[PDB]
Amino acid sequence: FNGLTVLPPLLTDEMIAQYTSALLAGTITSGWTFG
Amino acid sequence: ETKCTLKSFTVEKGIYQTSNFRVQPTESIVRFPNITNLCPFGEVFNATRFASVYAWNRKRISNCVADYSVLYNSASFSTFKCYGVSPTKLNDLCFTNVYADSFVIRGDEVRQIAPGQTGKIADYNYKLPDDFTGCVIAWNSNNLDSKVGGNYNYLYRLFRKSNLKPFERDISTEIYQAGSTPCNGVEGFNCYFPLQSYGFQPTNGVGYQPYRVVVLSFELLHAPATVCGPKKSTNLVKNKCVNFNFNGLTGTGVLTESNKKFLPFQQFGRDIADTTDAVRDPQTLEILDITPCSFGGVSVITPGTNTSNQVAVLYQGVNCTEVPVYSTGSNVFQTRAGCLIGAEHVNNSYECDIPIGAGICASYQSIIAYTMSLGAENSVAYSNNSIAIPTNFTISVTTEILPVSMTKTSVDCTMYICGDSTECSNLLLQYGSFCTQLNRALTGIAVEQDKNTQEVFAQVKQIYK
Amino acid sequence: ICGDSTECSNLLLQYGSFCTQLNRALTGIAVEQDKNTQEVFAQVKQIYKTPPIKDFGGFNFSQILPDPSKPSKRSFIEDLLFNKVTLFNGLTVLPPLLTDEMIAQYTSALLAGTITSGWTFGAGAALQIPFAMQMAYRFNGIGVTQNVLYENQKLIANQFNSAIGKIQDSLSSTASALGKLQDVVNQNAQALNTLVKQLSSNFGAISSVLNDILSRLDPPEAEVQIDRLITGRLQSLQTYVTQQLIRAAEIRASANLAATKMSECVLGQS
Amino acid sequence: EAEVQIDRLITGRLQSLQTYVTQQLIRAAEIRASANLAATKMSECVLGQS
Amino acid sequence: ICGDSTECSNLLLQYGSFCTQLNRALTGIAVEQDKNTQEVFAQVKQIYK
Amino acid sequence: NGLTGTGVLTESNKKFLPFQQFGRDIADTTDAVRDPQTLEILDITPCSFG
Amino acid sequence: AYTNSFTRGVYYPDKVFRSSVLHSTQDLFLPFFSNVTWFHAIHDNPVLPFNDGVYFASTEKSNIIRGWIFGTTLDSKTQSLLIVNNATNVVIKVCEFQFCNDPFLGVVYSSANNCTFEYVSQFKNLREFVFKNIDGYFKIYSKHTPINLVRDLPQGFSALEPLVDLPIGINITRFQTLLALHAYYVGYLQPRTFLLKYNENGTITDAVDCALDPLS
Ligand SMILES: *[C@@H]1O[C@H](CO)[C@@H](O[C@@H]2O[C@H](CO)[C@@H](O)[C@H](O)[C@H]2NC(C)=O)[C@H](O)[C@H]1NC(C)=O
Ligand SMILES: *[C@@H]1O[C@H](CO)[C@@H](O[C@@H]2O[C@H](CO)[C@@H](O)[C@H](O)[C@H]2NC(C)=O)[C@H](O)[C@H]1NC(C)=O
Ligand SMILES: *[C@@H]1O[C@H](CO)[C@@H](O[C@@H]2O[C@H](CO)[C@@H](O)[C@H](O)[C@H]2NC(C)=O)[C@H](O)[C@H]1NC(C)=O
Ligand SMILES: *[C@@H]1O[C@H](CO)[C@@H](O[C@@H]2O[C@H](CO)[C@@H](O)[C@H](O)[C@H]2NC(C)=O)[C@H](O)[C@H]1NC(C)=O
Ligand SMILES: *[C@@H]1O[C@H](CO)[C@@H](O[C@@H]2O[C@H](CO)[C@@H](O)[C@H](O)[C@H]2NC(C)=O)[C@H](O)[C@H]1NC(C)=O
Ligand SMILES: *[C@@H]1O[C@H](CO)[C@@H](O[C@@H]2O[C@H](CO)[C@@H](O)[C@H](O)[C@H]2NC(C)=O)[C@H](O)[C@H]1NC(C)=O
Ligand SMILES: *[C@@H]1O[C@H](CO)[C@@H](O[C@@H]2O[C@H](CO)[C@@H](O)[C@H](O)[C@H]2NC(C)=O)[C@H](O)[C@H]1NC(C)=O
Ligand SMILES: *[C@@H]1O[C@H](CO)[C@@H](O[C@@H]2O[C@H](CO)[C@@H](O)[C@H](O)[C@H]2NC(C)=O)[C@H](O)[C@H]1NC(C)=O
Ligand SMILES: *[C@@H]1O[C@H](CO)[C@@H](O)[C@H](O)[C@H]1NC(C)=O
Ligand SMILES: *[C@@H]1O[C@H](CO)[C@@H](O)[C@H](O)[C@H]1NC(C)=O
Ligand SMILES: *[C@@H]1O[C@H](CO)[C@@H](O)[C@H](O)[C@H]1NC(C)=O
Ligand SMILES: *[C@@H]1O[C@H](CO)[C@@H](O)[C@H](O)[C@H]1NC(C)=O
Ligand SMILES: *[C@@H]1O[C@H](CO)[C@@H](O)[C@H](O)[C@H]1NC(C)=O
Repeated sequence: FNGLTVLPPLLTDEMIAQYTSALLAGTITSGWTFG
Repeated sequence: ETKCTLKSFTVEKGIYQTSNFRVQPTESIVRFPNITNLCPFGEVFNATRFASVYAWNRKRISNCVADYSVLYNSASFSTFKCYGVSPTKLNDLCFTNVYADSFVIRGDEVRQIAPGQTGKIADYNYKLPDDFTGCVIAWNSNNLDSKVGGNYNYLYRLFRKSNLKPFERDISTEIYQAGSTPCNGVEGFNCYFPLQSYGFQPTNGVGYQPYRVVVLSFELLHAPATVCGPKKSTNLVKNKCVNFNFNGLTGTGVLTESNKKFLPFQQFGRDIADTTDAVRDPQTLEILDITPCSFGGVSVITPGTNTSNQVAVLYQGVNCTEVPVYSTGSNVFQTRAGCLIGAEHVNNSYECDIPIGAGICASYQSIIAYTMSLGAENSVAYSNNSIAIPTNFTISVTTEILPVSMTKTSVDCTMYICGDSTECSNLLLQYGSFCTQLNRALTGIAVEQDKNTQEVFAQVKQIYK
Repeated sequence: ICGDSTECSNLLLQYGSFCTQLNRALTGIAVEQDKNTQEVFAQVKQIYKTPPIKDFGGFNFSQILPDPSKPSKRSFIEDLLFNKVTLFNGLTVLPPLLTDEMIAQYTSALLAGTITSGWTFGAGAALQIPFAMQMAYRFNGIGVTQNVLYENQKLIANQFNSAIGKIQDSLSSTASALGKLQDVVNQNAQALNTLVKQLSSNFGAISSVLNDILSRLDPPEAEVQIDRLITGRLQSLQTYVTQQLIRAAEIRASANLAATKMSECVLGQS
Repeated sequence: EAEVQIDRLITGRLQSLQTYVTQQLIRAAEIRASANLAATKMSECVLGQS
Repeated sequence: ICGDSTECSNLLLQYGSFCTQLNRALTGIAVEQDKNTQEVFAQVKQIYK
Repeated sequence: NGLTGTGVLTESNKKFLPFQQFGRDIADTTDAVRDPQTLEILDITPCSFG
Repeated sequence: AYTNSFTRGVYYPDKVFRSSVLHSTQDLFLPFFSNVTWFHAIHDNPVLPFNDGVYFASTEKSNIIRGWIFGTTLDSKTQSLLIVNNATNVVIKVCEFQFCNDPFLGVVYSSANNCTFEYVSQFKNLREFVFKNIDGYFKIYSKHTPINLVRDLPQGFSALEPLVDLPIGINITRFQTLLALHAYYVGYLQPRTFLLKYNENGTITDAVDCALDPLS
């Protein structure tokens, strides 16, 4: 580079996908009682 | 031009701003006071009689408007050369004051009038100072001085060892008898009159014919200016983009008649922020107006490079009658937001996709510009004993996109402005703590982005399958 | 910063391409405000019209419905609001995309829809319903049984008419109730005025007019004078742009809040 | 004279950096507001009924 | 920026009126903060015990 | 040949026409250059930092 | 004797027309509610210092106050300004003059050594004058229209408009009024800051001090 840089994100994309899958499975099976 | 301002070879559908246009000026007008205080230079050069070389007359001139061009072209002068000052530009020079010295000499004594020179009259009658003198003007005077002039009326001073200070006169008529030891060891003898008479005859040659010589001396930057050369003027024009120079106040714009009233002692009016709005010409003493010449940015509306290769160009906020293929192009349509050329105007109205303004916008069916439509139209049959109850139902699915974070970036502080140099780093120390202040904010922003993402996504404590 | 001067532009073209971002920020905020007004007011897919005959169970909406004899086809309260508040050196003010007539038509359509149909027009097709049976639903929503309404209709109608008359009179007479809009207009006008006024400052040079110092000296120090004037004017312009950006962000937040309030309260019940 | 030259370069680059930092701060604030709105929407409309 | 010197004031009055909008912004944010806390806490008309 | 710099040199893979002398990508960053003696093209890149 | 000057002493500062604009200026003005040295030279004209411009007034509607002699030594050594009246024209002579004990004038002359410049121009009545010297320029502002707001005292609001300007460029530190052989106020002025309100026709209709009162 020439003085500038880009840091990587803390949360990888697979972790985000797992969060979305967990939320969706929870809202399919339990409804809204798990909140 | 759109591709230039976009720096790409493909342009999508929409409206872009390329550049701006202005109306160029055509001619210039300059005005100055109607009157011109003439300076009576006639009595100086055309005086009946002049004094002697040892008793020259000094006359004072001030608060004058004197023109040297009217005298520069005159051929009635034997010689007119000026030292350190261009005569041709003397019409555009302001000096504090002017001194005039007129007299008459012999033919060969013309060269004696110059600074840093040696001679009988150069050092004994009139000495030029060791600096710039205005200049000397000399002309022949054999008609009135070598034919009818007095035989002894002109006198010089043969008094040596008395080098006079510049601009000094010694009119004291004292017989030069030393009366002491350094004159033949006698007192009273060797007595010579300090003055002696010129010897002239009618047409006796060129070095003996008396010539009129006048020295004019200028002063600059000693006091507020009192004498200046005359300034020319011209006529005036109306309803044109012109640059004006009204007696010092310069500017550009268009001139129009005005109905405002000025008290008899103001010069130019204004409204706010030092913006001149009315000037009165000195010759006519009529009130006028100033309006800035029309200008503004241009815009290009295109349906996209892929679909077509035709655009329409719009001028913003210009009542375009002075519009100079698209110099005139297709039909001109003047709207509330300027004027558009390149698209025909239709009479119907549909939905809008490429907004223009003032309720109108254009679309590609050629390109057609019309008025925005608010939607469909229907009237419900309201009554006081009627209701509508649905009998069937549908289920729909929609979408909604929301950003939550942006790319985290960091910028090195000294590296960007130094490039690995010791001198730059050493001289960056004198600017205080700018470096740390700039560096802290980016880290704070990155931490904020991390916290933002973690908070927005992490809402469950377990993982379900 | 130049005023159509050659050497001024020659000296200016060596300070980088700042004008690109200077113009792009203003264009972005203009598009942002256009989107703001579009999202606030465009909330109906059709344009309903009030029935020619009006019998709303005794209520009287004459002072709120549009008057078909006005030059702009606006109701009384809108005219009072319009009449209440009241407010060029290379800078221009662009006209808005949506004119007054379109806004008036949008408000008229929204009012007609919320009067004739109720909340059903905000979730599909409009459905006719008598006004009394809508007031019954709206009372039943807040816990009060519908039996109260049908036996106390005249009292409610009289109270509503008296309240609307009182609020109309208060708007007509009492002033200084519209501080926010006047404050915004005054702030914008004052910022523009001081930006214009910043030209006359000397900035440490010989004079505040370019051509005079250009026509009284030689370029060796004229360059320094022009550089000083240019950098001062650039700093002033940067400060003005920053203030404009801050104000635009605040206005965006306020517009978003207003849009949420209008979408929730008007189209249904809170 | 190198001091004068580097002073000119340094001040110009400092103004550019200041402008960039301010623009990034404004954009970050706007993005934070939008993400807060998104978080509220997801917390309300998913784990329950609106 | 100077601390009681005249030559400053002479030089600084030539730079324009930056301090005007500086003080205006500071006073504006102060008044806005006061109104903010007043609106947050003052939500009742009477006092109960 | 008067062009000063700091970085690591490598044999280049790009092709110069017989009349250039060097090359760049963005904003005066000299990426390649041909030596004035052997007439061989080389590429220049700064070494690691972070 | 001392007299309270209510609100007099406001003049047009420049040659710029304005309309319906509140303009704040910083210039040499007479402070509001000041004290002026009332004189009673009636059966008595001492020399008063100049001190950066002077106010002047009068209340007698006839030709008794004639001239104002200026200078720094009032002798032939240094040039002295003379501005005198003739009931048909006003003449100004800056040429050097010698001392005079009790000058008399009305419709003294000692010498004219080194003459340099000359100028020729054109209830009771109030004659208000303001004399100023800035960057070598001599300025005289005058007003001749009286208003009887109150009697025996000069109360009311009136503007002063310029008449002439002289590019003399001389030092003035001393002046004296001239009389004849057989009640004028004098005041000094200070560099104040004023606010001025202009009518729609460009006439000053109201002035406000900026260093007098908290309301101001
Ligand atoms: C300006 O100079 C010209 C040159 O003679 C004159 O203009 C005349 O002014 C009188 C009024 O004084 C008009 O009636 C004439 O129509 C003008 N033109 C001519 C050709 O006579 C006059 O000397 C000056 N005008 C002023 C001072 O208003
Ligand atoms: C001195 O007198 C001569 C006499 O001829 C003046 O010459 C004038 O020149 C102009 C221009 O050609 C003529 O129109 C006049 O008719 C001439 N005579 C007069 C009396 O003006 C000359 O201009 C005079 N110069 C000075 C300085 O007095
Ligand atoms: C643009 O300027 C022209 C004048 O050049 C205006 O034309 C006017 O048109 C009306 C109606 O045809 C006439 O009564 C006027 O006399 C015209 N003006 C002049 C000066 O003669 C035109 O209206 C302007 N357009 C806009 C939108 O303002
Ligand atoms: C409500 O609408 C649905 C369609 O949206 C109707 O279902 C259709 O019925 C017809 C006639 O039997 C079938 O040919 C279609 O295939 C059905 N559509 C689907 C998607 O299954 C339904 O009958 C309607 N209900 C009423 C009471 O009219
Ligand atoms: C609704 O209220 C408006 C209030 O202005 C009524 O308009 C006036 O009503 C009074 C008495 O009802 C009349 O004397 C006036 O002549 C009316 N003025 C106008 C301009 O119409 C209106 O009548 C009311 N409508 C109903 C149905 O009661
Ligand atoms: C409830 O309050 C309303 C209004 O305050 C009362 O209605 C008023 O009754 C008095 C007495 O009959 C009348 O003079 C007023 O004109 C009425 N006002 C209106 C707007 O109609 C009502 O009587 C109250 N009811 C009870 C049970 O107290
Ligand atoms: C007023 O008097 C002062 C001296 O007390 C003048 O100042 C000097 O003026 C001469 C001009 O002949 C200069 O050469 C000196 O350099 C000046 N000295 C100083 C210290 O200023 C001043 O010029 C006089 N003012 C007027 C208008 O004549
Ligand atoms: C400014 O000048 C105008 C024009 O003379 C004045 O307007 C006149 O005002 C008087 C009474 O004030 C009326 O009798 C005239 O009919 C008006 N004439 C016109 C043409 O309007 C105005 O009063 C002046 N304003 C001042 C002096 O403040
Ligand atoms: C142009 O539009 C056509 C029609 O959709 C599409 O097939 C094509 O890929 C587009 N080309 C470009 C360069 O966008
Ligand atoms: C639209 O049609 C009407 C009806 O004749 C006509 O008066 C009007 O001028 C038309 N508009 C345009 C833009 O041609
Ligand atoms: C004027 O002088 C009198 C008496 O000396 C005094 O009472 C009064 O306060 C003075 N007024 C001013 C404004 O100085
Ligand atoms: C006064 O006027 C008379 C006649 O008008 C004249 O002779 C005399 O020279 C004038 N004196 C002065 C001092 O102006
Ligand atoms: C007259 O005054 C001028 C003023 O500059 C001076 O130069 C000149 O010497 C004086 N002449 C006499 C004779 O005193």
